[PDB]
Amino acid sequence: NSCELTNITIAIEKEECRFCISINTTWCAGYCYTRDLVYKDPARPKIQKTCTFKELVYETVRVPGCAHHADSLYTYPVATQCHCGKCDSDSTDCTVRGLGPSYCSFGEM
Amino acid sequence: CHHRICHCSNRVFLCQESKVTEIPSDLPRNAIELRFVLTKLRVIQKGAFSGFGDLEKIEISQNDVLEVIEADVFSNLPKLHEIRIEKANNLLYINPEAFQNLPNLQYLLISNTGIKHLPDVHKIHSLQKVLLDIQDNINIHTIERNSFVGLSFESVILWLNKNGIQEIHNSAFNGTQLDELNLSDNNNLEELPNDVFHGASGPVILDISRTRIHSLPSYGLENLKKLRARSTYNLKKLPTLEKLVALMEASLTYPSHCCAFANWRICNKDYDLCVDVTCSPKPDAFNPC
Amino acid sequence: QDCPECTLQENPLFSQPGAPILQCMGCCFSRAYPTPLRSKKTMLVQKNVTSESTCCVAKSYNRVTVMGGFKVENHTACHCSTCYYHKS
Ligand SMILES: *[C@@H]1O[C@H](CO)[C@@H](O)[C@H](O)[C@H]1NC(C)=O
Ligand SMILES: *[C@@H]1O[C@H](CO)[C@@H](O)[C@H](O)[C@H]1NC(C)=O
Ligand SMILES: *[C@@H]1O[C@H](CO)[C@@H](O)[C@H](O)[C@H]1NC(C)=O
Ligand SMILES: *[C@@H]1O[C@H](CO)[C@@H](O)[C@H](O)[C@H]1NC(C)=O
Ligand SMILES: *[C@@H]1O[C@H](CO)[C@@H](O)[C@H](O)[C@H]1NC(C)=O
Repeated sequence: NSCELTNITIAIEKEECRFCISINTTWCAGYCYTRDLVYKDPARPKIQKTCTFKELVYETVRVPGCAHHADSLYTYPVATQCHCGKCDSDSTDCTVRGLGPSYCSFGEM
Repeated sequence: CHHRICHCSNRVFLCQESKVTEIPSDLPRNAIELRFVLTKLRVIQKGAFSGFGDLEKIEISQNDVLEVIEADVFSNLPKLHEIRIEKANNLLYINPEAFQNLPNLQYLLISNTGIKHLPDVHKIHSLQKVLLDIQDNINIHTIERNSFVGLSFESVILWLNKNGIQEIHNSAFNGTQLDELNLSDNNNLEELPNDVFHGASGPVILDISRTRIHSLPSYGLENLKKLRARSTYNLKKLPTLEKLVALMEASLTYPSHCCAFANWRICNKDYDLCVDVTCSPKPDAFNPC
Repeated sequence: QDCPECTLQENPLFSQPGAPILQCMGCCFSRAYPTPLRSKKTMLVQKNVTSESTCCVAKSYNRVTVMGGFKVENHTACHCSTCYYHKS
C-alpha cells in the first residue's frame, strides 16, 4: 500500500579517478501487502508484489574528471511513478539486497 | 557480535568487500545465515560450508572473480532451505558433485552467472517442494536427459527462462513431478521434442512465451491447466481440447486460437473455490470467428 | 493508506470454529534505485535498476488436513523474508 516516490541520494562512480559523485534523485521505497499461501496447489495464485518503478526516465549528468582522465557523461534512470507490482526482471535486478543506492568503492557520505 | 573479517549480527554473517579472498576457517558453526557479497573469491573451496548444522540460508552475490564451485561444497547441511548464486559474471563451471544431499532445500537461485551448463541436482534428494530458479545465464544452451531427476521426492517448479537454451533432449524431465515449467525468453529455442515430458508428472503450468517453438507435444499436456505462449509466433497449430482436457486458462498470440476455445466446455465447500477457458487475445474488432 | 506489519491472521476459507487456520500476511519493506556501477561490473546481463525486496512468509508451520481432504499449512510464525514470486 505505502509505496511512493521518495527522494534518494545516489553514487556515480568514476572508476578511473578513484572517486564517486553524489546526486539527489527520485526513486521508489515503501511497504506492500503479501500473503503466504496456506494451500500449496500447483494452479494457486502464487504472486507477490514489490515497491518499484511503474514508469521511468533517463537523465544525463556531467561526471568530473581529475588528471590524465577527462570529465565524462553518465546516464542514469529516474523513477517517475512508483507502484506495488511485479519486479521487471527484464530491466531491474530482482533481489533481497543490493550494494545500496549510494554505494562507492572509494568512500561514503 | 564480531568476527575477524566478516560482519556479524544474530548468527548472520556477511563477508563483504575486496579484503575477502578466501572463505574464513574461523566461521562459527552455529551460523544461521552466511553471505558472500563483493568478494575477491576466485574459487569456493572443496567442502567449505560443511558442518554448519544450523545454517538455513547461503548467499553468493556480486563476485566478479569467482570461477568454479568445487565438489562436496553444498554438503552436510540438514537445515539449509535456501541458496542464492547471484551476479557471478566469471562463474563458468559447477562440479557435478557440488550439490550434495540437501533434505530441506526449498529454493535454489542461479541468476546472472556465466555457467555453461545447468547444475547437477541428482544428489540433492530434498524432502521439500523445490523452486529451481535459473535465469539470465546466456551460456546455458542445452537441457540434457534426466536433468532434474533426484532433485526432490516432492513436486518441483522449474524456472529456466531468460537463459540461452536452444536444445531440449528427450526425457530431460524424466523422474520429476513437474508443477510449473517456464522456458520463456530463450529466443533460440526452436522445438519441443515429443518425448520431452516422458516419465514426468504434469506440468500444470507451462510458459513457452517469446520462443521459436513450432508445436506442442502430443502427450504430457494431459495435466496442463495454464498455458502461456505470448509472442510465440511459430506455434499457429495447437492441440485439440480433447488433448488439453485439464486446460482452464490460456494467454496466447493468435486470437483465432481463442475462438476455438470458446463455445465449448460440482465440488463440496480472491479464491478459486474448487468455469470455461480464460483465453487472451480475445478481440471482436477483427475476429475471424 | 497505512500498511499493517506481516503477522498471523485467520484464513477465511480454510478456518472453521474451534479449528482456525493461521496464515502469514501483511506488509514488508521493499525499495528500488539505480544499480551502482560496482554491481554492473559483476552483471553479465546488464540491469540498470535494482530492486531490494522482502515478502511476508511463514517462519514455521504445521501440515494439517481440513474440509474432508485438504493438506493445508497452519502457520506458527511469520517474518519478512525472500520473495520467490515477485519477478516477471
Ligand atoms: C523531493 O525533493 C524535492 C526537491 O527537494 C521536493 O520538491 C519534494 O517535495 C521532495 N519530496 C518528494 C516526496 O518527492
Ligand atoms: C541534496 O543533496 C545535498 C548534498 O549535496 C543534501 O545535503 C540535501 O539534503 C539534498 N537535498 C536538497 C533539497 O538540497
Ligand atoms: C528415467 O528415470 C528413472 C529414475 O527415476 C531411471 O531409472 C530411468 O533410467 C530413466 N529413463 C530414461 C529414459 O533415462
Ligand atoms: C491451527 O493452529 C491453531 C493454533 O495452534 C490451533 O488452535 C488450531 O486447532 C489449528 N488448526 C487445525 C485445523 O489444526
Ligand atoms: C542502461 O544504462 C547504460 C548506461 O549506464 C546504457 O548503455 C543503456 O542504454 C541503459 N538503458 C537500458 C534500457 O539498458
